[PDB]
Amino acid sequence: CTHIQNLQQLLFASSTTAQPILTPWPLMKELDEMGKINSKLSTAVEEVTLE
Amino acid sequence: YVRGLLDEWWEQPASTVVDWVTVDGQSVAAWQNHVKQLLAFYDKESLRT
Repeated sequence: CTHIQNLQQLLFASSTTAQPILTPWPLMKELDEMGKINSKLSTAVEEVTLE
Repeated sequence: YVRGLLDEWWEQPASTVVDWVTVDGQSVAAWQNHVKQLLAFYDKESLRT
């Protein structure tokens, strides 16, 4: 009884906002912007070396 | 110190950094006149001599 309601709205917040939020709510900028420079602009890093 | 904000974009998107390696070379184009002299000024003697 407790879980099913919990699983839907509160533990949902404790799941959907847990693995990408609970530890990483300030690490989303360390998740996406990290991929912006070192994964998306990763090939663009060779640009300075290539040119 | 917002002045150097573009300098961080001069790290990974560093097309600008390698772009101006010629303008300082252009800044010494007057010094390159001697480099110009070894070939162009050798044509000066073609009609001088």
